Amino acid sequence: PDQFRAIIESPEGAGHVGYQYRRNTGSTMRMVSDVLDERVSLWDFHCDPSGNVIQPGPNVDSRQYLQAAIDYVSSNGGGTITIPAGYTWYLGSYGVGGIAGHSGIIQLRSNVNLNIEGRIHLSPFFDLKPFQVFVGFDNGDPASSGNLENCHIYGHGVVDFGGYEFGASSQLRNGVAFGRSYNCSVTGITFQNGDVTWAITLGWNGYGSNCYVRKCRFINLVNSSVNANHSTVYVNCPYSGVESCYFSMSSSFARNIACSVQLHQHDTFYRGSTVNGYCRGAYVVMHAAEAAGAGSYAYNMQVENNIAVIYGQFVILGSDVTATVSGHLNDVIVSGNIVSIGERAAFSAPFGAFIDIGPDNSGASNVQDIQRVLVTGNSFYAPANITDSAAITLRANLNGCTFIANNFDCRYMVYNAPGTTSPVVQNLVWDKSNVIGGTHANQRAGQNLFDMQFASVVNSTIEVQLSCEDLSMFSCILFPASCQLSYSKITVDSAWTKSMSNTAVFEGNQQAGANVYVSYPATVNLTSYNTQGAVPFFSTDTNYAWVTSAYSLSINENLDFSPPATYTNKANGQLVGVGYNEIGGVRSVSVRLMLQRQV
Amino acid sequence: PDQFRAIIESPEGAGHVGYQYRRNTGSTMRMVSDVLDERVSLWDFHCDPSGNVIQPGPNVDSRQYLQAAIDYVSSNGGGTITIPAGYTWYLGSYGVGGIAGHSGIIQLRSNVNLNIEGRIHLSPFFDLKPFQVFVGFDNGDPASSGNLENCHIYGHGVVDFGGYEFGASSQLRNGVAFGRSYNCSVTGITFQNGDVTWAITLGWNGYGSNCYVRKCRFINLVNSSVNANHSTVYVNCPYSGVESCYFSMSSSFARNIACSVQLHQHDTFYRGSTVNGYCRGAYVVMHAAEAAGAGSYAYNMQVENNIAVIYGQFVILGSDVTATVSGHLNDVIVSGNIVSIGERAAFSAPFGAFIDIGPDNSGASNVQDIQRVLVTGNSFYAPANITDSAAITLRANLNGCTFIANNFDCRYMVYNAPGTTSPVVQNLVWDKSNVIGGTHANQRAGQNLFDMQFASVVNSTIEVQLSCEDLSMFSCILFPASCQLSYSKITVDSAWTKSMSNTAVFEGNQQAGANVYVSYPATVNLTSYNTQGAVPFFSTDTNYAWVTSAYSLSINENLDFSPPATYTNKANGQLVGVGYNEIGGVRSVSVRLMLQRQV
Amino acid sequence: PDQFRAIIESPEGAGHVGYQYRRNTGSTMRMVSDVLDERVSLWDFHCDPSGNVIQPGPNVDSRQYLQAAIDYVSSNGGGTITIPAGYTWYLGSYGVGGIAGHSGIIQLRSNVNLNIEGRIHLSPFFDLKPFQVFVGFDNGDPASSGNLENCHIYGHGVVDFGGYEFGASSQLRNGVAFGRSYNCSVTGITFQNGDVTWAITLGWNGYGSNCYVRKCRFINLVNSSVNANHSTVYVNCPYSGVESCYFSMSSSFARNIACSVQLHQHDTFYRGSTVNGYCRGAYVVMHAAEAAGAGSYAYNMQVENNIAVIYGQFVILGSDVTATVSGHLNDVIVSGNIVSIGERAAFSAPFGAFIDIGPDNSGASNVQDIQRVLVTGNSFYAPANITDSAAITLRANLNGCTFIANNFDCRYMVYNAPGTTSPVVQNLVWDKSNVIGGTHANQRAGQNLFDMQFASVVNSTIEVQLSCEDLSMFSCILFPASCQLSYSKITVDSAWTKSMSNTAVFEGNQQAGANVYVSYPATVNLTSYNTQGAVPFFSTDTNYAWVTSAYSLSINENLDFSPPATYTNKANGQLVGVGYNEIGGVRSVSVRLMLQRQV
Ligand code: NA
Ligand code: NA
Ligand code: NA
Repeated sequence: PDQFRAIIESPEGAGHVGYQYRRNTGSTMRMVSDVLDERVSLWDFHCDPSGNVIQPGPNVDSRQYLQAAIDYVSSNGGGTITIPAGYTWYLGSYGVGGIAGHSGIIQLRSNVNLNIEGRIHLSPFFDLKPFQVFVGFDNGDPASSGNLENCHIYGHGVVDFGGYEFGASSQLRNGVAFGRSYNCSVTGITFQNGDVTWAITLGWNGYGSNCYVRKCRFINLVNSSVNANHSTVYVNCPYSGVESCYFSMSSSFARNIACSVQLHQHDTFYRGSTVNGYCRGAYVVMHAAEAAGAGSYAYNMQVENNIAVIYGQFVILGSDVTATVSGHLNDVIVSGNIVSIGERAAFSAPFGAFIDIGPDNSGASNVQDIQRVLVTGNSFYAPANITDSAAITLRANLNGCTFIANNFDCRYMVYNAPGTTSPVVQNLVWDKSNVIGGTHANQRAGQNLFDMQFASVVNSTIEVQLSCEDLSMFSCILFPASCQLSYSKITVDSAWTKSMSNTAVFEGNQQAGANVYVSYPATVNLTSYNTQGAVPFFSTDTNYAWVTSAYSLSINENLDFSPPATYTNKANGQLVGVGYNEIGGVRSVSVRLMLQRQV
Repeated sequence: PDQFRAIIESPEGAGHVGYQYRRNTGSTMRMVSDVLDERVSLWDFHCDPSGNVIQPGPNVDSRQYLQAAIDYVSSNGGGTITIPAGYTWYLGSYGVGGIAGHSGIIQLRSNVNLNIEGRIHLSPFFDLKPFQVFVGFDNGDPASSGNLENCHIYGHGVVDFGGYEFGASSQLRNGVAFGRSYNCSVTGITFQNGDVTWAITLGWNGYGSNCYVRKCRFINLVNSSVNANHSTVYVNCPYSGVESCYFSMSSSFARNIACSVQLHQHDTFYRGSTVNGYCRGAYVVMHAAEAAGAGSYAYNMQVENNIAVIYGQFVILGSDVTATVSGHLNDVIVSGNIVSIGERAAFSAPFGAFIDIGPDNSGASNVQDIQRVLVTGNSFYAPANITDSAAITLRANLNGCTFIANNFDCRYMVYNAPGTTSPVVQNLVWDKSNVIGGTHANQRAGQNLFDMQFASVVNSTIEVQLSCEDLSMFSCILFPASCQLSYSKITVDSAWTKSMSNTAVFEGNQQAGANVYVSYPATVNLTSYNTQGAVPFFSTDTNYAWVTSAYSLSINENLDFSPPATYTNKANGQLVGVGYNEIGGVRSVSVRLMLQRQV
Repeated sequence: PDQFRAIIESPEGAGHVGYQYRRNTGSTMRMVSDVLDERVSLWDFHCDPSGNVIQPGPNVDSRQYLQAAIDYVSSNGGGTITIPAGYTWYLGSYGVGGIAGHSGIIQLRSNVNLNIEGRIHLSPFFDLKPFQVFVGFDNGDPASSGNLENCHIYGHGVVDFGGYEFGASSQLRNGVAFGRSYNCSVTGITFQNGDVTWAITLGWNGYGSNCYVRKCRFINLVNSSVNANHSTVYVNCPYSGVESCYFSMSSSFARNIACSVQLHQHDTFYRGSTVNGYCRGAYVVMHAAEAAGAGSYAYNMQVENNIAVIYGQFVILGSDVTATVSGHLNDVIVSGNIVSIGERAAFSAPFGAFIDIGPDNSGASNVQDIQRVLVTGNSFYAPANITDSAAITLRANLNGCTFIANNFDCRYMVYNAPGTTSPVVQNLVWDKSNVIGGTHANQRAGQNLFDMQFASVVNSTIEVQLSCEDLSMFSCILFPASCQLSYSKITVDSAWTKSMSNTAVFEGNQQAGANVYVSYPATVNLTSYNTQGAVPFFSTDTNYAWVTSAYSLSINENLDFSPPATYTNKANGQLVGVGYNEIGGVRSVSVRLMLQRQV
């Protein structure tokens, strides 16, 4: 009797009060403690050394308590700890042990999920300092770390970096560094209000699998000039990806340094997301120095169905090499994305592009092995004032990239700056189904729509089709004499081109090559013999040794004669056709022709 | 001893029974009440004034109890109330205060989520009456309402409107009216069995953000002739959207009035959903009178990867103006959708269309500013009997819309009714990669496949390519004399067209314009001079002053002569070519030619 | 006093300890038991006949306990049973009653969800035996079974089939057989480590609705030679689908027998998933013997945005018939998928294909009714050594299929083995926007890129466009004399084709048909008359009665004359053109021409 009150008021008391589910005679006879033991919260470990519960807050470092929770539940084979709603839980110190090396705060462990319903906020302790809030490595050296398996973070809660700036550019900052991560995920969480390098990294140098980020929000995660670089999510293990996320920045600096996602390993995806205020949408890249876990090929890379306002490049391709590994990038699809360059002055941020073939980090452009890339069904728009805007900026070696059924409304279709890199290009394919918009019409004085500033182009197709007039452009497509061209097909549709002085320009007359197939409009002057009847007409210039046929794009205003409808050429480089003189006399005309070579 | 039994049986008793998580010496020493206080249900507030629990049911209005729950949890900084499974909770009265003005039942509040596992059902009180079940405004005037933040509704439960009809057309009915809503969502819920205006509205006139509807079901939400209009989900704040939802109607009235989604603000999306039995798939629209919260441009509008059986129009574009605001719609992508018009009699429901450029609500067609729209990679099908079916019904001013790589199998490709609106059209682009199906072949007597009933067309491309014969159609494309045409490209591929009397028709000979680029097949009669040898042939008609070249689409059955392969023209409007007379004599032939102008 | 201790220690004790939510004076006065009664776990039913809790494990069959849980909660109108984390719950026996007939273990019931957080593992009892772990039928005969409604399985847990092989090929094995299933779903679960037929089947012969599988993982679910066939998920009710799943196999046998998904009913989808190591991506099929629940048409079938490495066919189409039902398949879209055939020897697994039109299960190829299929915006790749690789293997009757804007890099574009089936083909459309890759260049000796081994082709379009040279191929497109051709358009673009001996081959001269529209390059020898001036040239061969026009694809090396630019024909089958002799004399030349017929 007397001792019973004692048990009950004691910590063992719920262990002495019996329960049976809904008075069901078949249900287990248990104690209240057992049913309470089926869930677990931060409250169960957020206490002083006497077991008295401590209230979280500005002046309480909840780090050790959350760590004890994770360590204990890890002890029992796993489960899910709730971080309670209606409370803000401040972290005010570094973790210890193997996460020491990673500037860790909290160590994640296998099979221990966190359901974050409340808010987690970083304390001023962390101002001007590196940090990585959650860390799945168990060792300061990642090569010697064990794995993190079956760890899920989710809920409706928030993680907040307290608005503190970086202290030096050299510092790193992360939200969730899963480590060598297998079956791990972040779902539903808001990450906000910081200056960090990443919010989440999945995998480490290819080690890991089936990691995902889904329905999270990323807001204002760069805020100072000191921050050297940002990629919100870093997918660095295969069979992993990001979907249905929302990414937003408002800092000027973000527009210069910040990317939403990097995909660095095979079978990874970025889908169904919305981006605003970033410099870059996605890096898709095989880095040789991150190839230890999952081979040296990144393949099956998908970027689909995203919405974006960016200030530089939507999708950046790349590959590179190290002393002993060579990186390859192949089998990539980019489709269904709708993307625009936001309002900004020309040249005020990295050069705007839907696709960029970037050089490596040291800036080498002759190490890349990028091929079998499919860009299809996307739309891109840049405002008319943005000189530095392009469907593709092709700044490094390219072994293939195929464009079909896109809509591009910007300054250049193909661009590379002259006298910079001289890319070697193979298997660039620009199908005629790509629609070229008109927003930059009349803006293109001194400029070439496809400006082919390359070392050489082979096995490529450029099928230019305009949709409106732009008589300001210097040419539709220009190849400088420095660029070799062979086994390629280059064509300009005559629509909207009749008043153009130059349609296709080959500055080293490269269209003469044995295996070059071209067609484009030009104005030609002809003069006939004086014979009544069937009568030949010849070009006055001799620039046409390469032409296999030509046909009229002009009406004939004359009654007493007609020039030929079609032409071929002669050894001396003249065009020749058979027209008709109703009445005799030497004729002289200027006609618009479609010139054709092997097509 | 004596008093102890008293405490324990009392409401404070669980506050006196100690608990420690799994007898762990490091875990907090708590009371049972504390752990029970970590969750909260309707059961905790569904009681009489004495604290005795009340059973929900047909004759119990659970409204006040749920409201007390929400108000209390709101009190503590938020959390999640469970609406328990295995029970139906009837609502039988209006809410009070600021939701009064919105016909509100339950008021939502910030950070208070509802996990709906059971069923919520409307009582007969609400028959023939307006209602809005859940309401995030705090004020009857929305302009003076505060915000709703971080409010999520989810679970496997059901909301049921009890099958009651509208009382008058003027009435409104909604399920979740989030109000000025920021980070709010509805996930997993079934909405069923009613006659309402919307099931869910996100945002209010552009105020709000990051609102979503995901994996919900909408079933039989229109059922009477009195219901004036329905849109199941109304996205009226940016960075918001609908995905992976299911929408179904079985009412005849739904096929005339009901739309699945309206997107009314920037950066919004509708994806991965299935629709059946509706009139309309989606409205995508900038309404000037809903532009107070997020500017006057709707841009970054995405409709992707949906499945639909509808009776009218899949995607409706629009923009309009008010005295002081002008609405603009730009940067829209519609792709990957597979859509069909369900079995119905011709003209039995609003005119079937994949895309409709609709006039404003007053029916004005000269106020719209719609451009940079990309329609790609969709398929559309209407059954052969449905005269009123079209890839695009272009009923109002259009400043651009680009079609690429679609498959359209219906009655018209481009349509507008004659002598209705006279749209001004710019930058309409119909790429040759659009495939035209054959289901309506032989159904097109007296009809034009592309029936261009416009005030004028500029900077547009129509590249017609058939895939099968339809000799019933009057023409492939017809421009009435009333329609101006300039700086456009119009072409008809000869495949399947050889037996066509008319391919392209220009009723005011608009193909003669300086900047009009065309090509299409026609039959022409020619007669030659009698000269042996090289000999000219001339058209007997003089309708060809506009032709720059023509070429044969016919074989030559003759041995003693051949007509020219290619033709040009003369000032008098004749065609002329140089053929060959092996033996002399005047020749006369009818040939099928490809006529070409500046192409 | 004395009796009170008794109550409290007893199973009714929590029913005597009072609780009030957060000491709120307005909250219900309840007992602890009531709040505990709001959740329910396996622990509440995993006891001996005395109510003592039993620990799960290798030597404990948890089947009867889980079944009692489900039966009881079913009793109360539904709810969610947690299968606890940190524990493995072994199943060691068959269920009884109506699931007896289906080799059932656990019977599912309506409104009873399972939240699987721990692991469920099959005991050795099941080695070499059939089994179906979860079963929604209530009757051994499915035609007499009731329905399963509102049943959801989800969590972060695992289902594991213990690695046991099939005992005989005739046996069936499943994970979740939902039965006649309406609003049922599987979310988040890993299925692993077995030898089964399916992991999940939704619906039964068209009965059921709104069933989905989302974010699940399927790993190593085939492991022996005895397993006759595998499809991981079997969607057999409408308005149902699979998304964002991960499928992986490592068994050799899987590459020969295993498919990731079959869609067998209308309005079903397969999206956003990743596949590795399987033979097949998806079957999309109307089976007449599975048409009792939802009609005989499968329509609105979507396969979108998936990533795959497979060894046979990505998407298999089919339809078939029974004595009294005829199956139809129409309105299908396949887009945005990126797919490759994994490294393997040629012919080492079923013939690699992006699309396969397969014959029925008995192998009949004349029963199918497949039409309105849209394949767009996909990429496909097979390694260069894989002879047996194709964009489409067209092995049975086809009533339509449309390809647009794809990238195909494999051995064949269109293929069927000769002297096997002789498919009747209608409305096959291969748009010019399809890009043909170069990986198999130089591998195609004795082979035809489009090898049209059909009974007949009508209303079809093949627009061949190469992107690089392959002079190893016998032809770009070949029609054997056995194949009829009519009302079709067949064309070969001259780019990369100038050195080809054969471009298009018609072995029964089928290009002569009245309604056949073609164009392709050929080399032709001509000789002229000796006349000075305008002078005709004629082909030495008489194979050209069908040509309507031709034009030069060669330059003219000569000065004293030029051959005609364009040609027509004569009754005797010669080509004839008018060229020019500056100086007289008989000329003789070999030119590359574009031959054209009615285009
Ligand atoms: Na060079
Ligand atoms: Na007009
Ligand atoms: Na035949």
